[PDB]
Amino acid sequence: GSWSHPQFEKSGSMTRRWYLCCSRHHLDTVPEDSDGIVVPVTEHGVATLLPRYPETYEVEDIVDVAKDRGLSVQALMDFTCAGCEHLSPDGYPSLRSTLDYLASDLEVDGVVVADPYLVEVLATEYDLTVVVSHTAAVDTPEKAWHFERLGADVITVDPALNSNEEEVSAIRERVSVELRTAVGAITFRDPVAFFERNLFSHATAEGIEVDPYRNNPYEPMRERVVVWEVREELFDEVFILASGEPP
Amino acid sequence: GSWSHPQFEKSGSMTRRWYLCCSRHHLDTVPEDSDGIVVPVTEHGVATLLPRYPETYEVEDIVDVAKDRGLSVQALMDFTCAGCEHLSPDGYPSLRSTLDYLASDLEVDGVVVADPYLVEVLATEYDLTVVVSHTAAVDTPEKAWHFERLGADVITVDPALNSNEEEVSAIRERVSVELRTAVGAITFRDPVAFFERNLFSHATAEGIEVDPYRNNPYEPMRERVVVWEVREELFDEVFILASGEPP
Ligand SMILES: [Zn+2]
Repeated sequence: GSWSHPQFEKSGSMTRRWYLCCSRHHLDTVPEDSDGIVVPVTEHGVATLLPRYPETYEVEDIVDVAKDRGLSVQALMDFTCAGCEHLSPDGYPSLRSTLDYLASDLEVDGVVVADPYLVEVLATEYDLTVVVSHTAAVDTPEKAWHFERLGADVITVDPALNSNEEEVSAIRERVSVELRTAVGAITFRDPVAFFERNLFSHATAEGIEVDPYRNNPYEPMRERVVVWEVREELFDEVFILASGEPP
Repeated sequence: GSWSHPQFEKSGSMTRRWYLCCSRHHLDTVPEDSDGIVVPVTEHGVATLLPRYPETYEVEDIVDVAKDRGLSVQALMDFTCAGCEHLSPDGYPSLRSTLDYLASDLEVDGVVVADPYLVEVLATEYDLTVVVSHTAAVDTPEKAWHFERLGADVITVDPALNSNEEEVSAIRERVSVELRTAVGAITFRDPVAFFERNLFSHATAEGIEVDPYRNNPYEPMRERVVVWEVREELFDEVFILASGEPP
């Protein structure tokens, strides 16, 4: 009620499940009972290594239909490098313009980021869920604590910790944020992932194609260290990247 | 001799010591018995975080005088990100032009790099010492083995290992390269170093100034995790970054 209309009314720890969605068609495969989807906002910079990245008109279609189906929506904007953007006076207005787009145009519920500066700006100036991506390689209590202090609401651990009770427990002892695990994700223990994710961060942001067989120098270098196993009971949230056939 | 001039003539495990040199004046403080200096080649991209970076005309002066004094010389070109350079057809010729400059104009003895692609090109096409920088964050036998396979001659461990006999030993069991330790360097365990080194990699390469008090967003975030302690007996080479007052 209200002060002139008095009213008396009377009357969450299940694992929350998020699915990557890279296309309008991919959305149809998300399980009906899922809590939300994570959608790459390609042109703003994505470090996560994917089979395909949606164009802006696709993102907007995905988000509309997902909300119709009652799914929460997070934007994946987890670039690990933005070049010299932060050094120019234009950098801050450009960043705020991008976050306004996410918050007020797309109207996402949260944002999955890696860059500590974005964590800080999002937490300070917006009212979105701030999720630290696994591409930030948070693998220690110390790293988790600093991301919490900058304003993270949720921290995705590096996938190397996905079955590690001792190390996840050490992080829980230190921070109060929710912890997420990414399934089908590459661990920073991979010898070249750091560099390859920097490359895709720029490719997506700048609209420069990366073709696995033509111009990615990291593609022939190794078998990527993907982590498929997980102990879900250690985590508050599960984020499924690869669910089946690639989009 | 030679086949027509027959000749009979008759008749190294001490720790090798390298010093960072950021200016012509800094060179005068290098100990006389040092094995070599490491000089940032700023305009080609440096991730190591320094008080000052020499301009190209300074680099050439430093290298000349260092050779006069019988010091070996390595170029520090350890950027962790080159943006989209590798994606364009121009990228490979640009890279070879840069390495030709190091090999044939400056005539350095070696190059300290982070990018796995540069390791591979340097080892395949040139006859320089290929040193993996501590900014590549090699902290495991697995990571060391992949950099060796790509062609590293020397691997600088992540500074978190500088006093860790067990972990350095595990790396030695796996690889045959020389191992270097960096003293006065930041460990990748630092919560934001990854991102800050990406930023400086671009700033130096692109000639965009970074002022600690005006436009580095990572500067106010934390006390950097610098490693000062070392167990030199674990390493083949010692690289001193900070020797005294900053250049
Ligand atoms: Zn970059």
